[PDB]
Amino acid sequence: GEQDWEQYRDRVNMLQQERIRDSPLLQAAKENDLRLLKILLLNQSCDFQQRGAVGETALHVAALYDNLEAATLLMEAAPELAKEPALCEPFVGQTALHIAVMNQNLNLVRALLARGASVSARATGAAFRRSPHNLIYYGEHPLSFAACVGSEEIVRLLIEHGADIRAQDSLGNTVLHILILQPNKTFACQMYNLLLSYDEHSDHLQSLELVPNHQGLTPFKLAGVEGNTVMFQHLMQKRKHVQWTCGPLTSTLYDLTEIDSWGEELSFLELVVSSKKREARQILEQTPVKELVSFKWKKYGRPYFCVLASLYILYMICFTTCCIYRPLKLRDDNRTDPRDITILQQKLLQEAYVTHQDNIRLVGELVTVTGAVIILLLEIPDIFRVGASRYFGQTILGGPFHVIIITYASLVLLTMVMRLTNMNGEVVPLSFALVLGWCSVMYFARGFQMLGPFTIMIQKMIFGDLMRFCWLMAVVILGFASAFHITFQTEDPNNLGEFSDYPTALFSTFELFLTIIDGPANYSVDLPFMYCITYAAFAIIATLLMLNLFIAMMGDTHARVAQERDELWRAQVVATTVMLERKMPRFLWPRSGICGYEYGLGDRWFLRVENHHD
Amino acid sequence: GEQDWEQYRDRVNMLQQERIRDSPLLQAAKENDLRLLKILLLNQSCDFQQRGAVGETALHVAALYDNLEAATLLMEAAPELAKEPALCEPFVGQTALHIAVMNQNLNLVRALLARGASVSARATGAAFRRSPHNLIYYGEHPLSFAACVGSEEIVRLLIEHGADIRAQDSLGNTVLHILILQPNKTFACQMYNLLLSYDEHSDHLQSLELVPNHQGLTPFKLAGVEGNTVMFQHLMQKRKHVQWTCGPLTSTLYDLTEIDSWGEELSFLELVVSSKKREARQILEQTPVKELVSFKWKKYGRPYFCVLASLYILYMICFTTCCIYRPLKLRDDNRTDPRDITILQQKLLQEAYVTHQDNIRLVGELVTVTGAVIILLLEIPDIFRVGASRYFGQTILGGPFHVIIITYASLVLLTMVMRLTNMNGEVVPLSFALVLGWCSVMYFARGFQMLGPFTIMIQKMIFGDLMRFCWLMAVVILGFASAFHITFQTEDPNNLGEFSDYPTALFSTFELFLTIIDGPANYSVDLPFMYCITYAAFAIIATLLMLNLFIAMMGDTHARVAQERDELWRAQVVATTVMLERKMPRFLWPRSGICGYEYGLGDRWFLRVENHHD
Repeated sequence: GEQDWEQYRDRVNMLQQERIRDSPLLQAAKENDLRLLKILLLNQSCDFQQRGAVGETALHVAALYDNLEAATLLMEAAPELAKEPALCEPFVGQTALHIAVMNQNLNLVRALLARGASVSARATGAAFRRSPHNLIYYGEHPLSFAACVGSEEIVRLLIEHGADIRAQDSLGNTVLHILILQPNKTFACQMYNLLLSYDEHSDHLQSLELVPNHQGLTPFKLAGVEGNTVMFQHLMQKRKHVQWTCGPLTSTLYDLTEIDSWGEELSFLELVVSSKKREARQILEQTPVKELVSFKWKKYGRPYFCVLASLYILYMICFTTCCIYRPLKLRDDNRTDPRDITILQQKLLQEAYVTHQDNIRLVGELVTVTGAVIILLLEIPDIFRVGASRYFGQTILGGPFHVIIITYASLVLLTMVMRLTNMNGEVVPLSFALVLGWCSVMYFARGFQMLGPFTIMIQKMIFGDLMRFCWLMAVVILGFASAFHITFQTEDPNNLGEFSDYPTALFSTFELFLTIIDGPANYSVDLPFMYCITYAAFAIIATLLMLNLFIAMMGDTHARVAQERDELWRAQVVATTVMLERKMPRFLWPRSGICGYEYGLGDRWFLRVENHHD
Repeated sequence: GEQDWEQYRDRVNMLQQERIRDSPLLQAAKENDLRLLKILLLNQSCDFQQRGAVGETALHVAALYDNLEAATLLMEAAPELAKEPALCEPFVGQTALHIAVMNQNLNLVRALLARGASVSARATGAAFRRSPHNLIYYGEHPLSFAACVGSEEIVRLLIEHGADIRAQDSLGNTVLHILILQPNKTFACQMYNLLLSYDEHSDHLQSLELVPNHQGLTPFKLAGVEGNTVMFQHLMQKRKHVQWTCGPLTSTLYDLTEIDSWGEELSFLELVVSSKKREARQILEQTPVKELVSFKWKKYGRPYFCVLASLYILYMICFTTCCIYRPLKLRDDNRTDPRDITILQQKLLQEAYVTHQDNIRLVGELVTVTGAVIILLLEIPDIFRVGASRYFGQTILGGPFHVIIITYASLVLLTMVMRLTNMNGEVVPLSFALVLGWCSVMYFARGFQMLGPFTIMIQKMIFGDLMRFCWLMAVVILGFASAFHITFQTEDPNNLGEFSDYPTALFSTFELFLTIIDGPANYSVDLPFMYCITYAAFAIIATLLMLNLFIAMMGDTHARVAQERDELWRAQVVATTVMLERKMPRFLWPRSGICGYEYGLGDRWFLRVENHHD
C-alpha cells in the first residue's frame, strides 16, 4: 500500500466530477440545463448507460443535485435508468433511490418508484459501510436511509411499495439497529415508534426487536452498548406498567427480562460495562438498571466481595509470612571480595525442611502456590472469552489488575520452580511478587465508596501523567547525571561517591530529582566548582520547576476526575457485580427481582420501583 | 430475619395487585368498568367485605385509582364501606378517606363524608410512620393528609365535618409539626396560616403552638431542628412588631421568648446546634437568632471563653513542666545488654520527694490531677445527658475534643495511679497525655475567626481524607516494606540497616513514603541490585504519585470547605455560647435582651433590631 484511503477517496470524488464535466449529458444533469437536455435527448444521442468514473448514471447525477426536472426528462427518454446501480468500488449498489431519499426529495422518490425503482436495493459499497472514516452510517437499504434522515413521509411511502422492515445489511444491522447509531437521538425514537407500528408481527419470529446482529446484539442490547440513553428510556416505556399511583407516590413494575438476561451467555450488563463507548456508563444510571445493580450489590455483591477481599488479604499475609521466613543459611564462601565490600553474608538453604517450624511453612507455602493456580484457573479462561485485549484494556473490569494478578501468579509459580531446581536468585521473583501481590489488594478498593474513585485516579496517573512526564524527566536525568558523572569522574570516589559509576549517577540523579535523597555535600573536601554550578542549575530546573509542574498537572488530572470517578465507581461496582454473578456458583445469587409466576402475570421476572414526584 | 423490608413491601404491593386481578369486583373498581359493576352489583354477588391481600375494600381500590363513578356505585350498594379500614401490616387503619384526600379528589371526599366517613380515623400502619424507607410522611389523620398535599379546600371541608386540629399521631406530631417536615416549604406556610386561623383558641391550653411532641418539641422548636428556615421566618412574623420606621431605618422588637428558652431544660438553641440535620445551621443566621448569639458571644461569650482558654493553656504549661521535671535517677543495672546497644541510661525514681525543688513540683502535679477530675466532673455528666454518641459524633459541639479531653484526663489519672503503685512505664501514658493535652488547645481555636474555620478542616482531613488514603497507603507500605525486607534479609545489617527487622522495615517504608527520612544509600558497599529497582519503583509510585495525589484531594477538601466553614464557624461559636451559658453559673450571663417588664408590655424579654433598607 502506497497511498491511503482518503487520497483514493479524493481521487474518486474528482474523477467523478471530471466525467460530469466531460460528458454533456452528465453536465446537463448537473446544470439542470433542460434546454440542452431536451435538444440532446430529442435525437439519437449519447447512450444512457454511459457511466462516470464510479459507475453512476445520468439519473444518479440528476438526483445528487436535486433536479427533478432533469430526472423526469431522463426517465421519460430512458425508463430503465431507475433500476441501475453504480458499479465501482466506493458506491457499489447505490441507486438513484439511495440518493433521492438521502436528499429527502419526496417528489423524486415518487417519480422514481413510479418508474419501477427497487426498494430492496442494497448499497454494498465501501462508502456506505459503518467504518471510522465514513462520516455517516445510514445502512444499505433506502428504507434504512429514510429512517436515519428522519423523514416520516418516505418511510410511509417506501413500506407501501414493499420494503421489508426486517431488511438486514452486511453488518447484520436491521433498521432498528441503525436508528440507535444515529446522533440526534430524540428525533430517532419517533421513527422507532413508526417503524414498529408497521411491523405488526405478521412474521413474529423475533418480531423485529429480538432480531439479533452479526455480533448477536438486539436493538435493545445495542442501545446499551452505544450508550443511547435517550433510546434506552424510550425502550423501557414498553417494558413497564404502573401498578398504582396515589398522589406523589407511584409503583411501577419493570420487565427486567432483557436487562437481567438470565439464560444469555453474554448478558446485557456485560455489554454495557465492557463497551468501549464512553456514554455507555450512563446506561447504568437509568431507572430499571440502577435499582437492579444496587439490589445485586447490597444484597449479594458487597457481602460476597468482602469475604473474597478478606480471603485474598488473608492469603497475602500467608504469602508474606512465607517470604519473611524463607530458607536462608550463612554463606559457604568467606568473602575474599571486598570491592565496595560484599555485604551479602548469607545465602539460600537447599531443601531446608529439617525443623518443625519449617513444616509449618511448608503448609504455608502450599497455600500460596495452590492459591496461585486458583488465580490462574479463574483468569486465563476469561482472557480466552472476551479477547485478551478487551480484557486487559478496559480499566473498569479490573483491567490492569488482571495483568498484575496473572503476573503475581506467574512469579510465585516461577519461585516454586526455582525452589525445586535449587536456583539461587529466588529474591528477584519474590520481590516482584510481594509488590504485585499487595498492590493487587487495591482491586478490592472498588467495593467501598470511600476508597473507590480514589483508586481510579492512580490508574489515570500511572498511565496518564506518568507517560507524559517520565519521558521529559528522563532527558533531564540523562543530561544531568552525565554532567554530574563527568565532573566527578576525576575525583576520589570515597568522598562524595554518589556519582562514582554511571549507573549509580543515574540512580542518584533520579533520587535528587525527587529529593528523596540529600543533596551531595562534603564540607571537609574541595568539591569541583563545576558541580556547584551544575547542581544549582539542577535543583532549579529539575527539583523546583519540573516536580511542582508535574504536581500541578497531576493536581489537574485529579480535579478533572474528582467529579467524574464518583460516576465511574458507580460503573466499577456494576462491572464487579456481573463479574461475580457469572463466576461463582448459582446457589449463591438467585434470580434478582420478583418472580412473576407465583402471581398470575407470566414467567418474566420483574423489578418493582416505587418513586416520588411532586 | 431472612428477607428485608422492601422485599416484603414489594411482596405486599404485588399480592395486592393480584387480588384485584383475581376478584372481578376489585378489578371493576380498578378498570372503572361500571358496565360490569352495575351487572355485578345488580344481583346478590361477591361480599362487599371481601378483602385484598392488605385488607383493602373495593372502595379503597376505587379510590386508589380516582374512579368516583365506581365509588358512587359501590357506596350506593354498600354504604358501610366508607367506615372500613384496611387490616394488614403496612396499611393498618388506612381508610378510603385517607386515599381520596391524598389524591386530592375533592368530589370523592364529599361523596365519602356524606356516607359517614370518619375524619378521626388514624392510619396506624407502618407504611405511614415517619421512617427512612417511607418516601413521604403525611401524618396519620386525613386532616393531616390534606395539609401536606397543600389542598386548601379539603382542609376547609374536613374541619366542617369535625376534624380536630390538635389531632396527635403516634409520633406525637400534631399537624403543625407535620407541615414543618414537608419539602415545599413556601407553600406550607399558607396552610400553616389556614390551620391556625381555624384553631381560634377555644381549647387554649397550649393554643396548638405550644403543644409539644413525644420528644417535647413544639412546632417552633421543630422548625429549628429540621432547618425549615422558610417556616422559621414565617413563625417570627407573629413574634415581632415594628416600633417605628423613619425612611430607610426601622426598629423592630422580636419576642425572644421561644428562642432564648430561659426556663427550659433543653433550650431552642441546643436543639439547633446539636441537630444532625444540615440545613439547621441556617437557622443560626436568621434575623432574631443571629443578633442574639452575636450579642451573647461578644458581651459574654468571647470574654469568658478567653479566660478559660488562658486558664487551660496555663494549665497545660503546669502539666508540661511537671513532665519535663519528673523523677528520674541513674539506672541500677549496669548495661550487660549491648544488643543494638541499650541507650537507656537512667530509670524512674521511687517516692522522690526529698528536695525543695521537688516540693514545688508536688504543688504542680496536684494542679494537674485536680485539674483533670475537674475536666471529668464537667464532661461525664454531659455524656449522660445527650446520649454519648450525639455528644461525641457532632463535630461542632466539641465532638472529637471531648473524646480527647476525656482521654487526657483518663491518662493523667492513670499516671498518678502508676506513681503511687511505683509502676515503671510512666512515659507511655504521659506521652499520650502531652499530645492529647496540647492538641486539645485547638478546641479554643473556635473562639477566633481567624483560627476558627482552619481547625474544622483538620477534622475533615483526619476523618475524611485520612480514612480514604491510609488504607491505600498501607497496602503500598506492606508490599514495599516486605519487598525491601526480603532484598535486605540476606545482607549485613550494619550497612544500610533500615530494613533489618520487619517492624523497622515497616517504619522506614512508612517514612520513605512521606520522605521524612533520607533514601537509603551507602555508596561504600555494594547494595543488592533488586533494591535499586524496588526503590526506584517505590519512589515513583509512592513518594511521587501517591503523596501528590493525596495532597491534590486534600487540597480539594479544603477548597470545598473554605467557603463552607466560614459558615460553620458561625455555627461553632453558637454551640460554644450555649454550652457556656448552660454550664458556668447564673450570676455570669444575665438574661439576654431587654426586659419587657420595666416598660409596660409584659414579662417577655425582647430583642430590639434596627435595620436599614433602601
